[PDB]
Amino acid sequence: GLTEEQRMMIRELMDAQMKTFDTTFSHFKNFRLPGVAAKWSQVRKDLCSLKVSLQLRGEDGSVWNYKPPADSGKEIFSLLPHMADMSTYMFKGIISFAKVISYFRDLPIEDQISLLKGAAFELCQLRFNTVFNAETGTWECGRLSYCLEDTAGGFQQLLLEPMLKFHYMLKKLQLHEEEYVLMQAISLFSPDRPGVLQHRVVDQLQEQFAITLKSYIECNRPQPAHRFLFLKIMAMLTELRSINAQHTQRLLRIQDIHPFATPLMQEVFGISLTERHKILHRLLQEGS
Amino acid sequence: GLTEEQRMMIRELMDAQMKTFDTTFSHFKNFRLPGVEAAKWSQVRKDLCSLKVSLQLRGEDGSVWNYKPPADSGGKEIFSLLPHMADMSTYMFKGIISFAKVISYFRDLPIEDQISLLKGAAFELCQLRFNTVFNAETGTWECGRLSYCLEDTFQQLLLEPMLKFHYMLKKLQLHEEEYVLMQAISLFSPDRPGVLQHRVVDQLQEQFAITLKSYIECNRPQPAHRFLFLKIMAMLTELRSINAQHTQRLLRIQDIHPFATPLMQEVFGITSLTERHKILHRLLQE
Ligand SMILES: CCC[C@H](CC)Oc1ccc(C(=O)OC)cc1NC(=O)c1nnn(-c2cc(OC)ccc2OC)c1C
Ligand SMILES: CCC[C@H](CC)Oc1ccc(C(=O)OC)cc1NC(=O)c1nnn(-c2cc(OC)ccc2OC)c1C
Repeated sequence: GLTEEQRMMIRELMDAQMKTFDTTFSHFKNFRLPGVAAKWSQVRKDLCSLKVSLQLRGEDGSVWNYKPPADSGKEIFSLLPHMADMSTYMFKGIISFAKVISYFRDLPIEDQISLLKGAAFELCQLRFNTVFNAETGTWECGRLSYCLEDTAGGFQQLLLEPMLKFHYMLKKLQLHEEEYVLMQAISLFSPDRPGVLQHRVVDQLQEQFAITLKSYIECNRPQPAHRFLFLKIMAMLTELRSINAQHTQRLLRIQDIHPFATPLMQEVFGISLTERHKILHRLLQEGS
Repeated sequence: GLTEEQRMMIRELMDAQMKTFDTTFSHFKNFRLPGVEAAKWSQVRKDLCSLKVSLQLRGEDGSVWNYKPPADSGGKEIFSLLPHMADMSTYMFKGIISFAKVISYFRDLPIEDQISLLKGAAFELCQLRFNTVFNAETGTWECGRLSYCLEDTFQQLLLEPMLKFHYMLKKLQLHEEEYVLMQAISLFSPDRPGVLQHRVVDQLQEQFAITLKSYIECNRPQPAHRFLFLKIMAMLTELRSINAQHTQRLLRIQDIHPFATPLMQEVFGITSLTERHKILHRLLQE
């Protein structure tokens, strides 16, 4: 059903995903852990929305479990250094993912920086959804797991958070690996990211990935449960871009109050294009 | 009531306990934590499995770290909590050494008898202090910010003599004065290995036991507590048996997997009485 170029396009994306996604997080080490005016009132309401407990299962069978403090002053920033290290590690895998794709490495190094800069959060969330357990509200990251804390309204209150609603909605679609990796490609090759110069070239690339996704779905999903699935996916990607803008502003408000971002994260935000992104520029020039 | 010599005897023991028992464990810091020949090994596995506890660490901000031990998979995994317990035992024993140094009857003994008594009573006095922070309802030793909770495997727990001791002793609901008198009777044991002033230590132990017996007769409703003193003495006899069983237990583990601190090494037979106990000798002369 798929064309030969579309089959090869899916094969390269799937191969890149396998080579660059550490699903067991076995190489995630040396991370930080919680030790053994209205800007504050605005910041406090953001962190509590996505409260998680941290669990670490050792290779021997032991389990360390961290329950966060129940308050809202600097105790709300206890897990941010760890989540920053976790986010940075996921982003380095995202950078490697883009470097393996032939359509990406042929772009100018400044556009490669701009595309990764604008899609860092989005591709991280797409990979996070593949390890999200919707029944337990837990992201299962190999030895580490992040379990959402219960609340009064239960499922109702937590779903008001658009980031959590995105993960539950996307998980309900029961996407295949091929559909996830095509979403990552469509988000990565966004022609309207700030700083992009080859707008038309990136725009032509994005359209071919979307056409391939539509063709893949029509060849492998006949059930009425998957009606309009391609348009649902494209709608989810538009929603994810909106969530990216809102959560980037949350982080900068928190970085204002309590600095926590890693040097690579600081490059992604605001905290010569190659001069302001020395780490990303180096990682893009290195091999894999 | 008590005689004047017996009332002052209890006052000195309570004074020593107050000054040397960190009941909140506020000064227990910088301890190690679990990170993130087959015949001798076969016995060691059966040794550690009986007393498995989860470690809970409460932070000043309200957060809680909890450690669940791994199940026996046949390796060095069953040694995960030994560095931490070695640090806890070392900290408790330094408080036990300071407790004995406050007692006038103990300072008047030769330094070699002081070493032998503390060496033989180290485990016993530590368990006696541990029982005062043991919550029998939850099976947890509450050590300030630290908690050690017995892992569910109750009738089966009572097969282990160490756990049966803490449940039975806690059920007696002893006073602070009765606990510290138990510590004195255990500390002044004349039949410890290496003791030379047998007659002097025996007479001291008898005076403490008579003081405890007289304290119970005067401060508790008779005849309801008619046999409480004999129950306490029976608990002390069982504790001496548990001490010998777990000393041999530690030696077997230390042989295949060294974990004991330098002060612990002096407590057991790990390598003149003062020459083989230079740390203990130093802590006693300071
Ligand atoms: C494995 C966890 C999955 C779950 C999915 C929602 O995630 C969390 C759960 C809980 C918390 C939390 O309890 O907070 C203390 C925070 C996050 N999530 C980020 O911490 C985070 N996710 N993405 N990014 C990010 C990364 C960037 O490039 C490196 C750029 C911008 C970013 O965000 C604006 C961050 C900091
Ligand atoms: C802190 C909670 C109290 C609880 C009471 C049973 O304690 C444990 C809980 C759990 C374990 C455990 O899960 O095992 C890895 C082990 C012990 N208990 C000792 O670790 C231990 N208690 N006393 N001593 C010791 C000390 C000596 O000098 C003071 C001399 C000899 C000793 O033993 C032969 C040790 C090593």
